[PDB]
Amino acid sequence: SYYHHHHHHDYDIPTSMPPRPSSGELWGIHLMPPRILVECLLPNGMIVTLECLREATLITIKHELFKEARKYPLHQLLQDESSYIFVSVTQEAEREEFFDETRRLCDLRLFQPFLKVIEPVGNREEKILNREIGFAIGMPVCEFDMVKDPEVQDFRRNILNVCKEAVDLRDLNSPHSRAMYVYPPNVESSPELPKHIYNKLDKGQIIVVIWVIVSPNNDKQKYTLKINHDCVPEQVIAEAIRKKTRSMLLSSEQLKLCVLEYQGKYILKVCGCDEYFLEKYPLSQYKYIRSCIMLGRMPNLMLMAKESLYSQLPMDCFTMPSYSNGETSTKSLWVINSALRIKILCATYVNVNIRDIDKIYVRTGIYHGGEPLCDNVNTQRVPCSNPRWNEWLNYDIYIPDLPRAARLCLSICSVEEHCPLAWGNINLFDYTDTLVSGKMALNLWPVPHGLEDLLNPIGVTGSNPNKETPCLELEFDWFSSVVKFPDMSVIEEHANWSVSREAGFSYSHAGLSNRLARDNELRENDKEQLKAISTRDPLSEITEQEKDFLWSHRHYCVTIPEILPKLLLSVKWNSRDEVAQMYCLVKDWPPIKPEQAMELLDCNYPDPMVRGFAVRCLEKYLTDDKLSQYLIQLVQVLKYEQYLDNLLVRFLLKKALTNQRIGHFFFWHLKSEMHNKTVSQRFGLLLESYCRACGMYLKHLNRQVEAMEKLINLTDILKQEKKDETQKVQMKFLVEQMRRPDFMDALQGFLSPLNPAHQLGNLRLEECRIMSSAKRPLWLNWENPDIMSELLFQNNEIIFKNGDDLRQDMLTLQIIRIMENIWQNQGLDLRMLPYGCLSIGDCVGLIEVVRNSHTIMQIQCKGGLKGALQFNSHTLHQWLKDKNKGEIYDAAIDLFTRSCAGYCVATFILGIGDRHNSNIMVKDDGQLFHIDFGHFLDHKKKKFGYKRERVPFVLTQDFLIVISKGAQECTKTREFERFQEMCYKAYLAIRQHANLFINLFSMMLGSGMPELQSFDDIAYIRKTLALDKTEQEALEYFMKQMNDAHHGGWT
Amino acid sequence: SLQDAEWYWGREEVNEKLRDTADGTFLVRDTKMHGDYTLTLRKGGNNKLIKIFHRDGKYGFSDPLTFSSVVELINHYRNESLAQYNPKLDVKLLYPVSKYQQDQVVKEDNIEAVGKKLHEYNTQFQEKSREYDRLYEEYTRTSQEIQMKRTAIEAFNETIKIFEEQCQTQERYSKEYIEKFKREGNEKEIQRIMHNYDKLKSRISEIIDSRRRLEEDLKKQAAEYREIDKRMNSIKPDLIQLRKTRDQYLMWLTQKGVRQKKLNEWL
Ligand SMILES: Cc1cc2cc([N+](=O)[O-])ccc2[nH]1
Ligand SMILES: Cc1ccnc(N)c1[N+](=O)[O-]
Ligand SMILES: [Cl-]
Repeated sequence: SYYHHHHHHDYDIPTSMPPRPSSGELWGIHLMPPRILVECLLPNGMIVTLECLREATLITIKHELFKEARKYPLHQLLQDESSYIFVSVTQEAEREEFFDETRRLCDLRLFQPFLKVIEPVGNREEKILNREIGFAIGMPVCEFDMVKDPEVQDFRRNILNVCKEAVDLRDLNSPHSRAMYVYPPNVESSPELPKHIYNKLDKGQIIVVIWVIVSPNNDKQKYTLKINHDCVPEQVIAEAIRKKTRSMLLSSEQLKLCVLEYQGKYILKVCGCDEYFLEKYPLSQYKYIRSCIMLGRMPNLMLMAKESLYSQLPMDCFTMPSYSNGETSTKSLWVINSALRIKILCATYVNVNIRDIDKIYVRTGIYHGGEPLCDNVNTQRVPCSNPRWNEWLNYDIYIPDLPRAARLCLSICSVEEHCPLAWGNINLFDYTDTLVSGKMALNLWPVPHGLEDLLNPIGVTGSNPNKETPCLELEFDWFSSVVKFPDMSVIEEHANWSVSREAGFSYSHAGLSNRLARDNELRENDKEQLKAISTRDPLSEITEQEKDFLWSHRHYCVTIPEILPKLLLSVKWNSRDEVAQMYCLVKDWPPIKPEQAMELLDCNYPDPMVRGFAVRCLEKYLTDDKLSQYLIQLVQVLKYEQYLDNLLVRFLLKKALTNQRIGHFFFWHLKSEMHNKTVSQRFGLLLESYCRACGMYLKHLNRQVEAMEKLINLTDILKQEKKDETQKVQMKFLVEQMRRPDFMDALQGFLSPLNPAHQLGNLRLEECRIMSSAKRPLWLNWENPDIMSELLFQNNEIIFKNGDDLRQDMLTLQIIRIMENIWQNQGLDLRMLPYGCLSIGDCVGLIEVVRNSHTIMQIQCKGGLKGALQFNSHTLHQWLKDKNKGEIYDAAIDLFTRSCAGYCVATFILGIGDRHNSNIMVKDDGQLFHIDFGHFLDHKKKKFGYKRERVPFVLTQDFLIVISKGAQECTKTREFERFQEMCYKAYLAIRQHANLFINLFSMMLGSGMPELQSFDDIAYIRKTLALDKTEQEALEYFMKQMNDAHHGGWT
Repeated sequence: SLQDAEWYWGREEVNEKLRDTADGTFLVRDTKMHGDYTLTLRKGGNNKLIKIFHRDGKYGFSDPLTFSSVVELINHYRNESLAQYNPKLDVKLLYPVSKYQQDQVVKEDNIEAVGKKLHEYNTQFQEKSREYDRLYEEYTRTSQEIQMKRTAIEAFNETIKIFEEQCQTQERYSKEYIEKFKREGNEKEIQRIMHNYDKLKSRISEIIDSRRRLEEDLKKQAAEYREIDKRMNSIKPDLIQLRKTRDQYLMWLTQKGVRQKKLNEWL
């Protein structure tokens, strides 16, 4: 009766956590057997299978093998064991000589359990610590040596320029400048203090605490100052010593003379983590301090002897590696007198249902981001079967009009039954500036999730490396000579000509789409329209009228630097006449602010000259602070560079090698995307550079990498073979495994990748556990091994997650963090908690634990009375009161109300996954913050969607009650008037910065996040910020949008 | 008429109606202190926006103003190209695709039962997008598992090389120690050397048989890899049309009765 007795005949009942797989410890298997047989191959030709413990060091195995070989024949033909080194084939297929004989049999990544014995060939043992490098990278360095392609090999040789220059800036005024590399000063960009931070002082004073140690260790001494906020480390170091060394036996004169000898022997640590105050900066500028002010804490710094610090840094000692345009006056591009034509030939491997699909063809187009001519296909020949067209396609653009950054985008399709099978793009010029001519073999990529479009030009330039995929080969016209792109020298003349040329035209002519009467005077109404355009965001697409308008006024546009992005998108990249002129404007256009100049490194600006300008903008303005904030966007935006070797890559590489905080994250983001073949080689090459030149940090990174591999294995066993076991049984497995000595070794002494300031010491195992999620995240706990553990945090905990794909979270938390800054530094205190996140792999990562915070759900479980009936709206408030009592209470609501206001506005603007009791968290102190963001820009709107403009944070009663102390009819207090006024002021504050937020999302299109496949994904943020309106409308828009989710409140 | 006008609607949702149409498709849009209307012409997967200015009666792009209405200006350019006004626009306003989507949708004027179809098609769609997604994971898992096999084979082959060398390595040092002396040990010595050598080659034999057995699984994997792609590309074209009908149905409704909020139960 329920189903109309309609049977589903197909259906048969027989027949979370998804990103697998990999293997770990031996070829077949995740975890090598605890006792194991290993074939030891000797020089004499004997094999002696040796039973070994899983965990045994190679010294042990060698030592025992040369005992056990005695009992086999030919023992007289062996040397002393000391004249031998183990070698074997690893899972990466390379024969690795095993120099570090302390390494354990499980930790070798052996392919088969066997070991060959040899006297060590390659007399520079030192040199063959590229094993260090390739371990850090995750592919062996020798895998590059064998790459044919000369761009690759040229990258490797030429990038060393950058490395050597950075190493020089380190050992310049060493040891100080070395210490400066390792422990850069962690400070805010501005020294100016917001008015709300200042007002937490006594007209600019802070109580501080300087700690000290004298003998032997184990006794420390407070020296509790009350210095000016804007005084500097040196001044604070003095006052600490002054008060330390005042006495009844010391005159005042005698004191100053003991202070001067003492003062410069010390530098300021932070108690509890490896931060240090190493340059003239207002104390208030250092991030630690400014937190201590906001959190109502008394800074705990340590006076540390410079020589005990300079004890702790060893030399980086940079080594140039083993790896240390010739034709003639070749033909200029502008001499070639023909249109472009491109010979298609044959696809080979096209996988299509011939029953389903009629006929298939190659689509093509020339592009520059958007396209220099009519797109064309070829005829629908050899409908499927063995698809073969031996056509020439003919493109209406003269070969001289091809701009330097020009690229062919092609795609095999099916037939209005139009449908892309594969795709691939090619740079029309090579890295040496040489117009591509002859035969090409291009292996194609498969069409991604969202891309219904036929052709895909934003996708990466180059072939697919996966051999077994549609290889569509082809041929380019050959002009009896290698054609090159004209020099700048040449281009400057042709521009100067086109300029002079432009002056003597008739006015009769100057009435068609350019120049005009204006001349050097212009019009005021014109000048009014130009800054009006300029202020528009990047996604408010410009009309042909405005393009021609902007292009004519290109010379005035130099007065308004910030217009450049708009102007460049007005240039007709097909009229080389135009482009040559734009090359001259850009040559010495005024530099612009980095937040603006980043737009010029997205996909829509692929020209070298433009992107150089953009790097020049950064080189000038962008601080080590602001680089480190925007670093994900800058590493990502490398995917849109044409060649391996370029100015942006040389910028970042140098920053990385100059400042080890950047270096640290610069590694991990590259290493993170290593699995993804669109970037495997590029980023590997680059990581090789970094790793070769970063000094000792390689060895530190190598421990972090070793630790993450151990954790990836552990969870991978737990997720595949210990599924369908009890938490109970699983935990017995986890603790057992963690106690083995190879884990104890590999997981205990290292730096947190979430933040390498924190050390991770011994791991307290009693507090380690598998969380309850199906993905089997590990909750890991380490003892902070600092001298002052106690003063900061005694235990350190971070969550490792084997499923999931953190990089959406990673970005939204990064976005949040920027909104907080935008707000706070513009004087308004909304307290967001951008809890740390870091992806290290293919759906793998680390999430900062926030101690003393609970999901609303937990609040309501712990406040739910007697027999399970209904939860109380007040429990939140009742639970919060129980924590905060007295004058403390009033500030705990202010906090809730401030943090709730910001998290309302950010959430609504970003459209993050719907908020509900199990993903909203409140702390003991009363601060609110969201976790588990899901998909950001309303990516569940692919299913229906359409102008939904959703409210994800919908303040239930629960929230409202707390906001208005305890009133009934909460929506009516002044407590809530204020809250709304926070929300409106914050909503508008982000609206004035929406250029950035667009550009930040624009830079992220590079990554393969399904939430960001193309610019209209990003365009949701326009509606929600309401950028096509006035701000007053936008306010009312927001109020409207806010009103209808709560049904009453907002006017 | 000028409110109806087929192509007249009156930014994002323009681009979504323009998405995946051919070279020549168009429509018109509406700050007023900017201009009045906006022609949005599509050319080779890209959207060309052309400004419509209104002052003393005339409606135009710039100079050639004598067209007394909005509909006057568009019919003129449906027949003709745009190059005579502004150079690099030698493409017409060919496809005025803005039918109010009564072309099919079973011509259903039911209102309610058109909405039932919208659920039906959107369930088929949402089902289909999972199948597409499911298969894309299989594809990319398989691409990986394959190359891991390809690497494993090289490792196997390299392992074999070290063992092929080892059986050869002993021949040299063993058959020096057969001929010198010979009576010393003799069968005692050479047997227990012959044993070691007999282990060594049958081991190689196993190893090689281990590699082969991988390779046969590689072809079977590589075969299935093709079968996934094969069926991805079967599902792809239905998925676009099933999607396209579900836009036109949802549009046909949001012509007459606005009911933007009523939709979410079906969808
Ligand atoms: C994962 C990551 C955490 C983080 C923290 C800061 N910071 O607030 O200093 C700057 C950049 C960062 N990247
Ligand atoms: C913004 C936008 C929208 C549609 N097609 C385009 N080519 C485009 N664009 O030029 O980045
Ligand atoms: Cl958390």
